[PDB]
Amino acid sequence: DRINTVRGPITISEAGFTLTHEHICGSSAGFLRAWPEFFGSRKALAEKAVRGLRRARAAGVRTIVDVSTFDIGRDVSLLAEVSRAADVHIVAATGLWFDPPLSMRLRSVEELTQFFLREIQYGIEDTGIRAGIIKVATTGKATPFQELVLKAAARASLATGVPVTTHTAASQRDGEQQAAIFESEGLSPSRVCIGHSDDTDDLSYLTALAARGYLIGLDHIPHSAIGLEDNASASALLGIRSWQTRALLIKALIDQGYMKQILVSNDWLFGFSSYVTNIMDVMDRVNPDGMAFIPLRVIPFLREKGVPQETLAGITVTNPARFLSPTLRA
Amino acid sequence: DRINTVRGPITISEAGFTLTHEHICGSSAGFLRAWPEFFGSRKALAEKAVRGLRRARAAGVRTIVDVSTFDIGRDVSLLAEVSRAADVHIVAATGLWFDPPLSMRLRSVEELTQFFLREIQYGIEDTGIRAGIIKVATTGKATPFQELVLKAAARASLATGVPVTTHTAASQRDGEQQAAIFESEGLSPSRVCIGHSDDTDDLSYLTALAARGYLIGLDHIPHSAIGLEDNASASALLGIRSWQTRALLIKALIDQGYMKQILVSNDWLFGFSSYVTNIMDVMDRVNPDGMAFIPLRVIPFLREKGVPQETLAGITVTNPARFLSPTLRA
Ligand SMILES: CCOP(=O)(O)OCC
Ligand SMILES: [Co+2]
Ligand SMILES: [Co+2]
Ligand SMILES: [Co+2]
Ligand SMILES: [Co+2]
Repeated sequence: DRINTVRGPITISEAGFTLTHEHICGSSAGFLRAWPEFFGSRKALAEKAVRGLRRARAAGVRTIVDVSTFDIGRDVSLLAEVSRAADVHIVAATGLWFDPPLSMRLRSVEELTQFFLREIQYGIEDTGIRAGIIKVATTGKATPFQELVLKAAARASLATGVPVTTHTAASQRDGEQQAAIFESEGLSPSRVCIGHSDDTDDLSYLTALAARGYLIGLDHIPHSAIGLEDNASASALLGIRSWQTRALLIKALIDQGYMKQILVSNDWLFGFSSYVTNIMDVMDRVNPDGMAFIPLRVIPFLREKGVPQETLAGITVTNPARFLSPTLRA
Repeated sequence: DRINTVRGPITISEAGFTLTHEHICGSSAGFLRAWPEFFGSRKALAEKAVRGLRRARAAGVRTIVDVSTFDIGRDVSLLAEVSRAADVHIVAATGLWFDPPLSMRLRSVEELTQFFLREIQYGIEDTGIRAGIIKVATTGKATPFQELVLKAAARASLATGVPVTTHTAASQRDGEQQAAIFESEGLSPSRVCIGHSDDTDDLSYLTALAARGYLIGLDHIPHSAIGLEDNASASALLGIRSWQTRALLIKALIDQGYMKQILVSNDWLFGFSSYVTNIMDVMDRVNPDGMAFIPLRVIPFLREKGVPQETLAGITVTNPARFLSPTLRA
């Protein structure tokens, strides 16, 4: 009946319009505190995030789920600061992405389970802020270590009711193996969002996962290098499919009958240090609306394509609350 | 020039008997703060380190150089805390070891130079604690990223007079390529310690570097898996060359006239999370003396082998002060 945020528990009603895959800052463990000048300053970064979150809020957003893990350099104290300043709820994450350091990579499934449970049940670092989601990642067939991460994630989720959300390379159809591993632990698909799923045009891959009860994370909508195709790093990260093509997968799934399984987001950030130095600026050039891109551009676009506003509210308000509210079987 | 410690700059007169390659805790960036329980608790880790440092102090040690980098999960606040409690000087390090996260590995040589310079000239994180040494690493032929790090280290050293110290795969003679890259940047060898050099039996290789002006880091002396050879993880880490064999390399270098080029250490730690879970316990079982192993075991061993106390004081006191005191040519 409550969802953990960086400012404490909130009710389902309070969550309102929720972006389910976002980042305050995409970085690495310890990096923001060691090298804040990378971002101009910590103060500059915070101010940029507050401005963006306020614009998102003005456009209707009430909550974001920051899926930054330990190895994305999640700094929950920065999350609490910007959540307060912008008056937008922020759900923090545990789990591991695809940059774990040796102190993580050398750990067993039982140890990883203890760590994910600590961040959910006890708190992150010494902040007392508890995670409300578990983030995991594969990029192709899981490595032995990623299998342990996925199993530990399933176990943390089975012990707490907190859902799991994933990074995929969708072109690799990663969600199928992720699903196999999750189900081998007995995790309910209702507690799992297969992320970056808008990276594929293969609808049957998505419908087949949806038919099994998985949530489908269409969270990369504004990610496009259209207009800057000769920028190799940007093209590699963002792809060359338009935002409109990605958004139309939302309508496709609705039409098939899976509106209840759909989660949408921007996968935006306000700082970004794990890639080429100025990738944040290039991204801002692509999508000046930032996290307001979903409410400001995607929802009117889908309404124009005939999707009722009520279906869109179901997707952006009802689905996220059902997903996040702790349970073993939603 | 004054030597930066975690309690502020000290004079050469103050350094005393110095261990030039040690760790309070070998971990990963952000790890200690995210998962202190891995070490029992932060409090427990600190207590263990204070006990250890006090044992070292009682055996004659006055200063250690903690060569833990950002990616070894260096926590200078912990270093400051135990330095004060044990009244042993601690010199902190900048540079990068073998586990840089993406936010570091994506960086240019100029960017890395700026980061190393920040940690030397400005301070580490927001603590104001300034590094007194730069740590780098190769394991065999340098990776392209490692080439950048060594060049950036050379440049930071050339701007500050703070010396560079290295990890090597000694049996592969990594020191020769490191030397080549350092000299291609114009770095004086008198500002460079080639570490883990007691890992090799090749005295030709060691004396050729020493004659060129390099410091030779015989810093692994108590590292040995003798008595636990069937422990694959410990054997891989510690090797099976005896401590006596390593120590006799000190005498060998002395006997060939290179006493001024020698720096000796334990490469000990009070915490260890980047390997198998209980490796610290296994290590403590190998060497209950911890950082006191050099003064209590090695010095008397060498005395018995005929090395005069005065040569040993030159190695353990005179050499480290000359190495550490900032200069572009020692
Ligand atoms: C953090 C440990 O670093 P190392 O000295 O390379 O290995 C120590 C056993
Ligand atoms: Co991702
Ligand atoms: Co993301
Ligand atoms: Co080393
Ligand atoms: Co070391």
